[PDB]
Amino acid sequence: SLKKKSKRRTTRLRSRIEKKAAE
Amino acid sequence: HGSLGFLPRKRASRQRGKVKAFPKDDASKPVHLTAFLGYKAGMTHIVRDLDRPGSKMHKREILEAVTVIETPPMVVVGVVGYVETPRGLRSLTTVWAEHLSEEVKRRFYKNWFKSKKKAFTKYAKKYAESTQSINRELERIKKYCSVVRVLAHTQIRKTPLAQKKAHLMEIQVNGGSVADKVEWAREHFEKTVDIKSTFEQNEMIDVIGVTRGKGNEGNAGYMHRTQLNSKIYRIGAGDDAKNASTDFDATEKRITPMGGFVRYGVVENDFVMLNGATPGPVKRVLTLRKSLLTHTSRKALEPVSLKWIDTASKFGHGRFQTPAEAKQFLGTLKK
Amino acid sequence: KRMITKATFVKYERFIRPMALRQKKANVTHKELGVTMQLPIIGVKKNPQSPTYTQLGVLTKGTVIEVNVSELGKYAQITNNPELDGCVNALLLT
Amino acid sequence: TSGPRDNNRNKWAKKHLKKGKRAKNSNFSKFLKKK
RNA sequence: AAAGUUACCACAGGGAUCUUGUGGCAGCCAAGCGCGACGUUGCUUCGGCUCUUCCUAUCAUACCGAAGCAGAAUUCGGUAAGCGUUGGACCCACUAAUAGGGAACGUGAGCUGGGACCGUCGUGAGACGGUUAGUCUACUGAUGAAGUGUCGUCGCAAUGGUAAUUCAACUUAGUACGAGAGGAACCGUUGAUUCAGAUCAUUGGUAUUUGCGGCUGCCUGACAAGGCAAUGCCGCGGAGCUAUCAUCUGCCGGAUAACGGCUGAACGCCUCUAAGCCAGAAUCCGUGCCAGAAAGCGACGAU
RNA sequence: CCCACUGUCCCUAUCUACUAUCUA
RNA sequence: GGAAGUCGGCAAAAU
RNA sequence: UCUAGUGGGCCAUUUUUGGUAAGCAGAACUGGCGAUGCGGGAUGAACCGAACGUGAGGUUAAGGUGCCGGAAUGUACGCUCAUCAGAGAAAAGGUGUUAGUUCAUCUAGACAGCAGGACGGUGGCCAUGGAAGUCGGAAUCCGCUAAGGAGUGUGUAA
Repeated sequence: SLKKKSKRRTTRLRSRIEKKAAE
Repeated sequence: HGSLGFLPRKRASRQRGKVKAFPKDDASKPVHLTAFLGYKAGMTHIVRDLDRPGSKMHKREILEAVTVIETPPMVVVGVVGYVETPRGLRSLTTVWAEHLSEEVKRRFYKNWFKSKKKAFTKYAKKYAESTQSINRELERIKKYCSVVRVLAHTQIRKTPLAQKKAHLMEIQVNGGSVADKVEWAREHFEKTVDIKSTFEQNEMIDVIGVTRGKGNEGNAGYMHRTQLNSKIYRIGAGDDAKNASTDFDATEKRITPMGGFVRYGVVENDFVMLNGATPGPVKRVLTLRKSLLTHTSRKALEPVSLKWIDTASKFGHGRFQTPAEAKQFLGTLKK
Repeated sequence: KRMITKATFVKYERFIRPMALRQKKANVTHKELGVTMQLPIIGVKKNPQSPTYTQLGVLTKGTVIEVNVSELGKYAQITNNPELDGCVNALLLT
Repeated sequence: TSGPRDNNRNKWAKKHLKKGKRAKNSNFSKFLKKK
C-alpha cells in the first residue's frame, strides 16, 4: 500500500472485476 | 486511570533515586558540581514574607509547609571518565582514592561483618607503591574522556540512622575543560564537599527519589519520581545555633522540632529546607540536582527572608516551640 | 403488510393508499405551447403497468391521466416517475 | 491559550534567558564555586 | 335453459423465492459526435446509561485568508483530532465549547428500560381445545535458573511509553481607532478551572492505642478494693491511614501544514517553485519524565 | 406538597470480625 | 450540603 | 441374448429473448469439474500448462532468472519522478512531460523585451449632483495616417 489502501485485491474481488469487465 | 507516561506501573528497581539527566556542560563556566545526596527528615511550616510583585499578597506573609532534608557533607572517594562513542557514553576508566572510609567500604559488601574487609587492599597497596599508573589513568581521562563524574559517598554515621552503608553515587562535574575537571577531582580526593558550596538557598532545583509504597491496590507505590522546581528556602549549618533562628524571630533554637523528628531523630548536620512536599517518607535518601534548563520566573527568582520557623512537637498536638518558653508559660512542674 | 408503495390519485380497497403519497395536482407541460401549467388531477385514464393500478389510480410513468384544460378536460401521459421525482410531471397528449 | 511548545513562547523564552537569567546564574555558580 | 367473464377480486392448495453536495419534466439554443454538453425558458422488539479507543466530514482552543473588515463583537473559508466537548428537569442555565460519527445485530457473558401443527364448531365471521419445542491465550503487576570466570558496586541506553489543558484579572488603556457611542492587541505579571505525579507541617474525618476519664449494670457478706459486661454507653484521643474537606509541583529545541515571502528560470517580460531559501499552527519529531533488552553492554573492587 | 432526617449522591475515607491466602 | 443519586427516599438515620 | 451401476448439479463460452436506475432474468450450445494427482499463478473447487507403475539420464510446457528462489544485477531501443508512483467512481481538470496531426505568421525583421504613438471632429447620442471611451441606455459614424476603438481594463465626483 504505502498510500492508504492495499494494491493487492481479494480473489473474489478480482473475479467480479473480470466479470464487470466482461459486461 | 492516570497518565500513560508513567506506566508500566512497577516497583522502582533502586532504593536510591538515580539521576537520569545532568545539566549541559559549559566551558565558559568554571569547574563545579551539580548534584547532591541527602536524607529526608520531615517537614514543618514556616511564615515567610511575600515579595511577589503583581500578586494580591504583595508585601505580606504566608504560611508554607517546607521539607527538611539533612545533608551532611559528602566525601569524594573517586572519579569516573566518560568517553563519547557512536553507541553513547561509555565509562573509559575509574580512579579511586587511596583511603576509603568504612562507610563507603560497607557498600561493596552484603555482609560487611562476616567479610574479610579486603576491598581496595591491593588498590591501596599499588597506589602507595607506584603513582605512575594513577598519573597514566588521570592523563587518560583528561585527554580522551569528555564527561567527568566524581564518586562521592554520604557520611551516614552523622545522620541518626541505624544503616551504616553509605549511598555512593556519581556527581557530574560541569564546568571548565576536561583537564580542569580532572584537576578539581584530584585536589578534592579524600576531602569533603559541602552542600553550602554546591547550592545557596535561593536557586531553583529538582528533587528525585522513590515514593513510599502503599501495598497492593486494585501495584501502587514505591516508584521512581522526579519533582521539578523545588525551591531551597534555607541551607542551615549544623554547628551554628542560629540555624532555626531568623532575623525577625531571634529565639536561639535548632531546626529539629521539640520532641524530635517523627521516626527520624534529631538533625545535627547541615540541613536543606525545600518548599512543598517531596517524594519518599522520612529517613529515605533523596537526591538533588540543578536546573537542567534555565527558567527563573518571578516565583523562582524572588528573594526569600524567613520570619518564623515552627519547631513544635510534630508528634501529637505540639503547642510549644522550645521547652524553655514552655516552662516560662507553664507552671513549675513537680520535678 | 398490504399497502400501495407508489404515488396515486384519489373490498375494492384491499390495500392502503398513503395520504402523503397521494397527489391531487399535476404539472402538465403543453407540447405546442411549451408551458408548464399546474392543473388538478381530474382522474386516471389508464395505467399501462397494471389495470389494478389503473383502477387504484396509481400515478406512474407512462400512465394516462385526465386533467382540466378549461383555463388552458384533456388526457396526458406521465413522462416522469412520481415515486422518485416527488412531483407529478407529465406532458399534455396534444 | 498557547501551549508550552508555542514557537513564539520558545522564542520569548530564548530572549529572556539573556535578560533575566544566564549572567546572574553563571556568577551565582561562580560564587559558590570559589567558596 | 343456462352459459361466458373477473387485474373488483376474496378463501384453501401447488410452484417460485456499495456510499457523500446540486429535483424532475417539457422546450430554445446547442462545442460537437439523429443525439447533443455547458447555458436558457416555464412552476413548484428499539433506545439509551457507563465504558474503551478510533475517524475528521472541526463546536471550542492555536495560526492564517477574505468580506465596508474603523475598533470591539462577528460571518465565511483554510491547516489542524494535540487537547477538551457539563450540571439539572422542547427547554433551563453554566461553560472556551456543550461537534458529528464507527466498533453492520458498538460494547445484552459491561448494563438496563418501552407460537407452529392437528382437531372441533364454524356460510358471508371468528373462537375452543390434543400434540408440540428449544442445547490455552492476551494484559496487569510479581519472582526467577542461566553465557558473560564468581560475587558485588557504579553506570551506558538499544527500545517502548509520555502530559499537560482552558479561562479571567493587572499593566500596556480609557491609548491605537472612533462624530460620538464605545474601545484593542503584543511583551511583562498574578490568580483560577480540568488533568497528572506526589506529600501528611497545619485542619477535618477515622477509634482495637480497647490510651485516659465519666456513666449504667453485674460479681466478691460490708467498707473500700478491684474485676468485669458478644468492643455495655458517653467525651476526648495520639500513631497510622486519609481528604481539590489539607498541601506542593507540572519543562525546552528544532521541522512543517495552511499561509506570507526572497532570489529565480521555464517563457529575453513576469512568477513564493521548477532547482534553491526564509517567516510561519495547540500539528510533527526530539529533549525532559517513566520503564531498562529479565539471551544488550562498559568501568571498577575482591578472589 | 411541606417539614425533619440521613454516605443515596457530590466523594469517598477509616476501623472491626469473618472471608480470601499460605502451611501440615 | 441534604435526595442534587437512580426510572424512584431502595437500604439506613430521623420518629 | 443378459446384468450390474447411473437418472444430479456447478462453472464458463457463444448465440438469443427481454432487458434494468444498476444488477440481471429466460432458453439453447458444447465445454470444464465432477471418478484426478502433478508444474506454475505468493496462498486457492473452478486461471495458464499437464493428465499418474518404480527409477537413471536428457529436454521442455506454463511461468520465470535482484535477494528470499533453481535460473543473465543479460543485450538493444524508448517512456516514466508520484509530499498517497508502478508492478466502477469517467465526464473531465492540470503554467506536468513526450511525440506527432492540422492551421497560422516569419530579413516587407519571427515572437518577447525596451523607446514611443495610441490622434481630429467628439464631451458623437442620451442618462444624472455627474459618467469627457471605461454611473449607465441606444449608435458605433468618421478625416488623417504607420496606427489609434464612438474604447482593453485600471482610474476619475467627472
